[PDB]
Amino acid sequence: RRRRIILFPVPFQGHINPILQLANVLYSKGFSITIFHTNFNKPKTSNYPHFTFRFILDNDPQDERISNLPTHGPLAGMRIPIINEHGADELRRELELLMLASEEDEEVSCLITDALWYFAQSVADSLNLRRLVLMTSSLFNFHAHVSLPQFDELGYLDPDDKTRLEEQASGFPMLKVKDIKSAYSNWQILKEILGKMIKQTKASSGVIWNSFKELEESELETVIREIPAPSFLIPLPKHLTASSSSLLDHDRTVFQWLDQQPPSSVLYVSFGSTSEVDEKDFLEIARGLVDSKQSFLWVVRPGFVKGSTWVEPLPDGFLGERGRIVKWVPQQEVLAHGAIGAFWTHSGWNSTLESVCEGVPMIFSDFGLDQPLNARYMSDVLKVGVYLENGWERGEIANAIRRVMVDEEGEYIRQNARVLKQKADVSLMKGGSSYESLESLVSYISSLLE
Ligand SMILES: C=C1C[C@@]23CC[C@H]4[C@@](C)(CCC[C@@]4(C)C(=O)O[C@@H]4O[C@H](CO)[C@@H](O)[C@H](O)[C@H]4O)[C@@H]2CC[C@]1(O[C@@H]1O[C@H](CO)[C@@H](O)[C@H](O)[C@H]1O)C3
Ligand SMILES: O=c1ccn([C@@H]2O[C@H](COP(=O)(O)OP(=O)(O)O)[C@@H](O)[C@H]2O)c(=O)[nH]1
Repeated sequence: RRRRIILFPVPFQGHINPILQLANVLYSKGFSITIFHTNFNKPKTSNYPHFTFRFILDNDPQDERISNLPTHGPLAGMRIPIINEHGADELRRELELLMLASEEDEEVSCLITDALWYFAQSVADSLNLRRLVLMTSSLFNFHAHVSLPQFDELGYLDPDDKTRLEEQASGFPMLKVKDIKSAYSNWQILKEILGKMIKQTKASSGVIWNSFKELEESELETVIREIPAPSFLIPLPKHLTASSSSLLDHDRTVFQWLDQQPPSSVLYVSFGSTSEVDEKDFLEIARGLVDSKQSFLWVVRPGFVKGSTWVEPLPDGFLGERGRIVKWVPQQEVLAHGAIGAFWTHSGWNSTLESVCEGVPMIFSDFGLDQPLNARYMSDVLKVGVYLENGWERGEIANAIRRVMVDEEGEYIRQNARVLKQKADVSLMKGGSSYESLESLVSYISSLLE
């Protein structure tokens, strides 16, 4: 292969997944692939015999700054600003080492990083290496991020202010103030990071968005205005599932059980790869699921319940005939199964986009960051689900599950989800927005060294 691309993901499930999907898409277009990855949260490299992995940044002896960080929960993500602040030298060494060891007939076309590795732009510039960015969150979120200075001066980022929570955001009517407070809160660390992420995204040679035009058409002018480099909208879950990059073992016994269910009769429930709840809320969710009277498959990741290894507070047999709890599944493959009628999601972008691409309507909860914005956009703009925007109460949970899955009143939501899937499929056909994005990305990358 004449042209190599180096990809560098952020080492969490929701960032590794789209990077490795992208890597596969690019591999199928004729590029050779090297993945730079931390030892921390590494995927199974034996699932990717066609990729070269190079492990960087936390090899032994480990950096004192990284070493003692926990491997789960809130503070595991501190690896991100820490690597941004201290990783440049190593990244440069690793890139050079690879460029120096390459064959005569092989060139490195570009580096593709997660947008959150904003430090990588200066490193790539210092080597005369083009950097492209993969955004793993939505165009709508980007629009909100660039609007932060307006939100700041309007008073929305003061958490002591608890007025106007249910009002539309001034100059940004698609959101309510409470959505902005949940997304950004007071967090200075987030403000700093988003600021740098945005600045170095604008300075990059191109931006790949895990999305499609017909999903976020209202947000496209903002991106074209804010980012001078080309943007490419490719909905990665339509090209392939992220099964190979799973960091946990799959419970595939779920498929035998799904095969015993009537069509569209199962609620799939999963709150993603990093979320956690109090014991009280875990129990309220379980009761809502039971009260709904619908069959459900609930992925509860070990560590999801604060206080318990897995699901010890749950009484033995509490889920009845109708419910099953597992640790981890191949989520997109589950969402593609005929038994699934709805998806109760935490509104992480990969999960939301996967559900959209499989035509599965949603119930939304959120745990902050981009999640409330994704929930709001999907529930109010696209209208492909119901947003549980006021906590966990069994009655509310039960009503929402029933509305999406069974009520005649929710038929429009189910239909909206079916049609949105079809638009995703059409976008991949010749002349479609996604097809043209991918063709242009390949031509653009191939032109970078010329
Ligand atoms: C560099 C490129 C990336 C690029 C990717 C598609 C993308 C967009 C047009 C930006 C907006 C979103 C989106 C998704 C878009 O609306 O896509 C359009 O969606 C329509 C359906 O709604 C389709 O009918 C159109 O055909 C489609 O363009 C973007 C910028 C400029 C662009 O040019 C290309 O540069 C290439 C060289 O790298 C060159 O080979 C092509 O001739 C040239 O078109 C194209
Ligand atoms: O049982 C599960 C639960 C989640 N996922 C995958 O984990 C990723 C979660 O990413 P998301 O952006 O939805 O949320 P995060 O985990 O980053 O909060 C998605 O690709 C899911 O398909 C999975 O494979 N199996």
